[PDB]
Amino acid sequence: AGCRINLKATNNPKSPTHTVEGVFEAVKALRSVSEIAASRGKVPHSLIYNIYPYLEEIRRRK
Amino acid sequence: NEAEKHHDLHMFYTLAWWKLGEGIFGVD
Amino acid sequence: ILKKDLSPSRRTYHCMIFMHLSSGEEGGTARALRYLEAMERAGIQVRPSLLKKIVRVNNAAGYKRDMKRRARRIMQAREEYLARKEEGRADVDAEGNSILEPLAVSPTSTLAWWEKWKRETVSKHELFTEEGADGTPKGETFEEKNEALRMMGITSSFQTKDLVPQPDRQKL
Amino acid sequence: PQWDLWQSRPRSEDMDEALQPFMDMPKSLKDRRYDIPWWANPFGAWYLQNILSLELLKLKSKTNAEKIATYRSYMRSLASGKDNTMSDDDVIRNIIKERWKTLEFGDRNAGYPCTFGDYIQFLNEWFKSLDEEGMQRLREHFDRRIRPLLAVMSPVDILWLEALTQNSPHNKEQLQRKIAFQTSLGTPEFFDMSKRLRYEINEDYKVRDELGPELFALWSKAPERWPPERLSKMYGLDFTLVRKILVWHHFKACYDACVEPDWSLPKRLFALEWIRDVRARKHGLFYGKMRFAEQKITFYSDRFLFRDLVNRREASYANVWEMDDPYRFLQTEQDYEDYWGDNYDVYRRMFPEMIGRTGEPVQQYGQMPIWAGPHRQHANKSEHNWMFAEIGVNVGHEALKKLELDPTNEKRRRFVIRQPDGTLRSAKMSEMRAWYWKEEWADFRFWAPQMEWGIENTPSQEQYQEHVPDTTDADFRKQRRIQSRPVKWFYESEVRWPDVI
Amino acid sequence: MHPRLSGQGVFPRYGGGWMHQFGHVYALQQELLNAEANNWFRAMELWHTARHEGVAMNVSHYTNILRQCVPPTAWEASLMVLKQMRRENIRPDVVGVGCALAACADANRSEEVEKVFSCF
Amino acid sequence: YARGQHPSYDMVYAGPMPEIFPMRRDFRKPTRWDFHDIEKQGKYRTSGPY
Amino acid sequence: VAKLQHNSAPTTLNFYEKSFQQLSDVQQRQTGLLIGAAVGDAAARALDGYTAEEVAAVAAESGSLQDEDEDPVVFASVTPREHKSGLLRHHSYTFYLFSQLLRVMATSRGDFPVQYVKNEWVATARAHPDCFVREHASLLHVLCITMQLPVIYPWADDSTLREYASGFLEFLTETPAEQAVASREDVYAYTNSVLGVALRCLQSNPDPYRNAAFMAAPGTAHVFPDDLALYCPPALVGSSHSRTEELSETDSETVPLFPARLLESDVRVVRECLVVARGAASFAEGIKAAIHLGGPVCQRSLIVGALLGARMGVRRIPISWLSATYDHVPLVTLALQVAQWSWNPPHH
Repeated sequence: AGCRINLKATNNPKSPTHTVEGVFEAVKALRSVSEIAASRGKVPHSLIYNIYPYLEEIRRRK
Repeated sequence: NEAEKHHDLHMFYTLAWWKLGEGIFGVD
Repeated sequence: ILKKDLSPSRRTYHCMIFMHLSSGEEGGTARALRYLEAMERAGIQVRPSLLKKIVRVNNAAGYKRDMKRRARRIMQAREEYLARKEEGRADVDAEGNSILEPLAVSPTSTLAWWEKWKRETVSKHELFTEEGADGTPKGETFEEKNEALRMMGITSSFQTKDLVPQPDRQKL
Repeated sequence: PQWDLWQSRPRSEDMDEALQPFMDMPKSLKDRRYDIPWWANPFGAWYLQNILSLELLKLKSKTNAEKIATYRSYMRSLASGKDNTMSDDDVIRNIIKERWKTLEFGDRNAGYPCTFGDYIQFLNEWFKSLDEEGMQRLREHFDRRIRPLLAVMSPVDILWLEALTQNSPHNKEQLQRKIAFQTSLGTPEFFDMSKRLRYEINEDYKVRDELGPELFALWSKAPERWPPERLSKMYGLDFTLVRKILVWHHFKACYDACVEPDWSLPKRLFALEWIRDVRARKHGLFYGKMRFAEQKITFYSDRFLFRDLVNRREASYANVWEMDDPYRFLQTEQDYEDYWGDNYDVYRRMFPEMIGRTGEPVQQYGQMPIWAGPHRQHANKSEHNWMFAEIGVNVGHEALKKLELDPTNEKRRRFVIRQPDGTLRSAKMSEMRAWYWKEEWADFRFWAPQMEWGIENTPSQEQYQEHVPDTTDADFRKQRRIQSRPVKWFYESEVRWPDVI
Repeated sequence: MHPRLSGQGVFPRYGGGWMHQFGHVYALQQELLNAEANNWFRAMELWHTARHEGVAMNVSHYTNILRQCVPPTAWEASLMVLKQMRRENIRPDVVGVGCALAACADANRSEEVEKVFSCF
Repeated sequence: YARGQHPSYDMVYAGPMPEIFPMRRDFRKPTRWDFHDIEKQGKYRTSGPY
Repeated sequence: VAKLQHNSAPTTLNFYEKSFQQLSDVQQRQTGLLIGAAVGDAAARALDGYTAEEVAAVAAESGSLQDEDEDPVVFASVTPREHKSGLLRHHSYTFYLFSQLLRVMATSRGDFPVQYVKNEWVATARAHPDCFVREHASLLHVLCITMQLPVIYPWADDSTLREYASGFLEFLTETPAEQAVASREDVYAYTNSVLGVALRCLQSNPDPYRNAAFMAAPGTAHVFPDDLALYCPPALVGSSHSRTEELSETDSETVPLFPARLLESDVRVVRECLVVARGAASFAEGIKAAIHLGGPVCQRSLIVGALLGARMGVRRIPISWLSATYDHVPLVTLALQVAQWSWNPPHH
């Protein structure tokens, strides 16, 4: 993972509680690939892997 | 640099292993 | 396919492809790709699991392919050996100067024993006349291995497969 | 003459000590020591009297029955009539076991056979009398037997064993007085794990020193019939472990026969591993491993790449060895030794793919005539090889290295080498490839003659003739043919043989 | 008096694309698989050459050899080919076994026809 | 022939191993017999398998 | 393995000693045909024209062997009875034409018409008039010239090789005047049969002599060994009719002069060469046996050594003999060029 924190907009940038709260909120707002695939109706493995049969998964079922 | 001569391995033979191993020194 | 007019299942296609891939004969992967393209043009689903298993099975059957390829040259060498059978100064150099020679090794040394065993045992071409049933050299089975060791003058202590220590069972 | 354990060979005096206390023993007491036979020490005398004599009894002699009668009578007294049916060898083994167990260390003349200091001296001199093979066998015995006990026993147990060994009454009383020392002793239920640990260690050692000779014999007799892969498959062993065992057996045979080991064997059994792993390492620098040789597109991305890879894998060896087809260009033992010894690295880095050779044949050119005559014949000789390579608009393309170095190319890149004697020769394959950007990869699997043909692979003349090569349409081919063919006919102006009568 | 096809363009990509070290192998494969050949003696000689050279021969080469052997009614050559195929464990194609059967039958070798039919 | 780069995919890297530590940045060695110094000089992005 | 460096032993015994390893098996056989032909010709040049008893006398006279020198018959130091000027001192006129054809082939880089070498051959004939009449339109001469034609494409069948070599043989047997040389068809047929032998040697066929006897030209049973003559096809009724037409001339007073050596004698010599090559287990012993037979030892060796080279590659040719060959460097360079370009000709 890679994390970038910017607390310039805050009144007190030197706030460890602000830092930890921002990191935890960013983690909370994260969806897993399994959840994303379940919401879309797709196979989770056919979203991050470069296999040519996966090309059929991004078309419309006809 | 100095080669490890492993002389501490020989110190284990100075413990009378026949008391517990019942003559492990010989062929078995 | 032709007589009863049935559509083979994807499991049947997978079985045929895996059979041809596992078979070490020449053209096996060509026939496997023929089956795969038959699936593609007939609409049968092609799966990444199928592709991964195709790659893995081909890599595994590479061993059998290599064994058959070596068996061909083994048979050729045996024929050449039979044809040949049918047909039938240590310390001085070219100029004449005396040259150094290494001292004789200990006759009781295991290296000397190995050298004498290699020089005096039967040649590798007379261990087996007929080769294996399926394109592969004999000597993989324990019976053939024991026969070969006996012909070479060695009594195998591991007569059976179970008599091998099998270190993969170790838990500690 | 003949030196063995019974008659100890004379060793040098300046030899270092084996045990630690003898290293700190003062020099005066070292000089006080005598030169005596091994059995002159009381512990050696005890061993010879008790254990070695019973070991010798199994040999054919005349007093064997005389001693066996007494030992059998003692065994019958011990265990009524049950032990009458026990074999004589079993009786001897039981007596040896009992005498080993009943051994005690104390005052020499108070009943105890020998003292702890005498035992330490005997151990030190016995370790000194060992050669490299003796020390190796000692370490093997240690690993087989003592190491599991050490791994399963607590330091408190070790200290208790040390107290038992010294057999000091006051020290034993002091150690037994402590309550924590009493409670910290190990349990037999936990000590039973040492049996399984020792079994596993002995199983690995038995694998090594019993299946090494068999695998070595099979692979030395018929390496093509019994490759390491086949041996591992049939014996259930690890594929890497089989090769490791073979290498270890050969190297140990060379070392204990006092012969320079065949350094080519590890290369011949780990050719792929030798190229992949063996590297020169600088001091203080941490290194890494390249997961992939280059940045390429994976074969799963396209259906045609997948087919190409599976076909190439079919045509490729799973494990290439010394006797396989790609190594058939080493006709004689000189070629064999040259390829597999001290130059395998360069011989394998010369060309990535495995071909039926290592380079290209070198042919020498002809010198242009010099009208200056013998006034200038010397000028083309020097002290160095003058190497020239063509450059230009059509030459120097990295992406076209194969086609530019193809000898069957009419526009092949031109290399010349003037030797220090004036000879003009061509360049070797490595010399030609030195002018391009380096390629540092190798292929140990693909072998071209094993490619599929007929099924799914049939080059056609129709595809090549679709370009419609017509001599009447394009005449550059005729021009090149005219350039190549000789021109000496022009000075004669139908060719006919001379007529002489 | 030349190889049927030149190096550039015709050979498959996965095989390296005209590895010039194996031009003789390419020419030998073309000679083995040419469909205009009708000399069974040439077919057998080319098979021996390919076996010496280490060229991997699949069922197509044996079928071509049997097809060449059929017109001269070389039943013995067809039987030798079948024996070699069974020795090396290469399954004969239906066309190949038909060629062997026809070559044996045109020579009135009914016993050999029966044997081959019983085998396949 | 217009697919991918090379059909091998079984390449065994035979070159020097990368120096993880102390991870030098620039290697501008003045050479004497290097004919690719023009290509070697210059900033280049280091992104590969490694 | 290795020996202590002393007396400054040279690393390589010849320029191409380690270069011959850089060829495939078929390329090695291709180069071996030409190189063995050259080595045999150069080794038999010393005793050119000598008889069998003269060769035996030379061998008996040089009976002081020091256990390392070569056979006295091979590369003999006898005084020359010919004293040629610049090139035939080390080789023969037949090998001169052979070398010219080899150079033309190397510069052609594949198959080529005979017109590329017609002018060179006639220039050599004019330069050496005595040799031309001595060894023109003879079976041995034309065979030694055309032995190198199958090197162009070793996988070629008999029909293609014979069709390609017909153009060369026509000019080789073409008399300048209307002398009406007879048995041109016989010479063509015998040359084709021996070229089939050489082609099968290049292809490493099992028993190349037997299979070439099987597939030989009809009417050529007298050139193969008697144990293999049964497999040769019988004489053609067309050949018999041609013989009858030739006999119908009824002109005994007319005798051809260009074929100095009789066709039957040439067939006998070629038969002896074939039996020596078939029964030779090594190149050195084969060359020795070829030269011990006397007569045209140059052509005998040019055939036997070429067959041995085609059978067992370049590396079996003694490197000492190769270095002793006078023009070994250009011959080997041309052979390497031919072997490289035979597998991919620029024109097709």
